[PDB]
Amino acid sequence: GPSFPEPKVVRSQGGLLSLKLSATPTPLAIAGQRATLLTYGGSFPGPTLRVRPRDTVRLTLENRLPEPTNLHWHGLPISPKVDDPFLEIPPGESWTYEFTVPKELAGTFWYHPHLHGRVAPQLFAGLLGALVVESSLDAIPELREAEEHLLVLKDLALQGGRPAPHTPMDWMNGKEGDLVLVNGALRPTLVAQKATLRLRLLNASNARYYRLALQDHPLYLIAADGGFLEEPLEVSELLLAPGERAEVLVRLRKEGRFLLQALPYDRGAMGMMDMGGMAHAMPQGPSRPETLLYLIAPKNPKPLPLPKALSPFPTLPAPVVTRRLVLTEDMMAARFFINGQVFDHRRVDLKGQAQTVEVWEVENQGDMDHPFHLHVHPFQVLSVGGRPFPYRAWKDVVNLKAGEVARLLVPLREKGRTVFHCHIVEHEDRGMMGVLEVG
Ligand SMILES: [Cu+2]
Ligand SMILES: [Cu+2]
Ligand SMILES: [Cu+2]
Ligand code: NA
Repeated sequence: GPSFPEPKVVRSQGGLLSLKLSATPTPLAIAGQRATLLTYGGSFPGPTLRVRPRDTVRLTLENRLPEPTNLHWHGLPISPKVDDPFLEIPPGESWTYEFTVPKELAGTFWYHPHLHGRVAPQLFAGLLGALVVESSLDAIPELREAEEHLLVLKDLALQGGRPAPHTPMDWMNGKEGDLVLVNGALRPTLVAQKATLRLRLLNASNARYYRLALQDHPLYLIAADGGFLEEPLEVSELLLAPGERAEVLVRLRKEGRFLLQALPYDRGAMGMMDMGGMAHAMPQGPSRPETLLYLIAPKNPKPLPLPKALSPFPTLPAPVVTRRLVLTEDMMAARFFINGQVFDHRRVDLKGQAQTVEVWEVENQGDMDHPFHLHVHPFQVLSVGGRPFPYRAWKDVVNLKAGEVARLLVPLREKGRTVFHCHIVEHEDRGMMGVLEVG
């Protein structure tokens, strides 16, 4: 096959993407070993769905797992009556998701299970895939002529040819695996044919963070989770928390091999130690550095000029309310709270009004990083930890280090009941989720 593995793409046809996926245990070859994973479409990752604004999506999910499941269309601003976090598809049953892609939308999104209490093992076992919304901006020459690749970053651990089970410490920290894969492959080689690469990046891991850096090169950020920036932003490294997406341009500077690495990063994961009295909790400290892939630059590379503008960010109405959400932890219980409460699917936590703008102040009073996600309503990050954000773009996940406050601008779009939660999905399963009702 091609030196660089990427998931199969399914494209809409005549404005319609109509597909039947099955969620099923699947024998496959992965990282040089035979394993049984849970997959959509028979592959890991699942197929990449590629659509345009205003296309109709008709996706019938058949559940061939021994447990109930459902789909979350992560990042898409569609109705919570379609992207329904309370829906359960029993084993052997099917459900069809049908929606129109919003007109003012572009970027990389993804789909994965969202059935409260079962997300972490189902996501860890391989149930995820990407969705790309192609834009008219892809036709400007500085992007059209770049070589485009999707990179799904997902780690895994195998025990007896199956995904390793969760331990108690996994429920507290979030499970990380020792196989750190790109598109399901272990350290693939990307042989570039053009000097400018456009890389869509997706962190589909349960809990692992990727502090991304390409040897000898900066990255040019052009899209965040849910849309383009206003103009490219040069960065020396890019931290991708669970659930986050980015699109970056790489401008290859000379011939050679360059490693794309996940540099050491300390997210506050905890271990246990016994030195006399105790046992007591002790920080795991920073992650070990990982090589994600090998990037081979072509001969005599002469990258294109960067685009000078991308997409103007909309002028939002003045906000009508300020909310304050506080995140806290009980690590030894592996219990996680928002404003002192655990999730309850019958309780509405916040009531807002559609087509108004709200300011959400989300405060991490724990010691771990927590990546906060809101369904249905993408947001603009104004500041995090008191530092103003360096760009304007739609996001739907924002990472908060211990102690930090993020200030968001949240336009409320579709009416209905939806959720917000930590995207360390073990923490959501263990209660760090609440209910927003928009009317
Ligand atoms: Cu998600
Ligand atoms: Cu969390
Ligand atoms: Cu969710
Ligand atoms: Na299948």
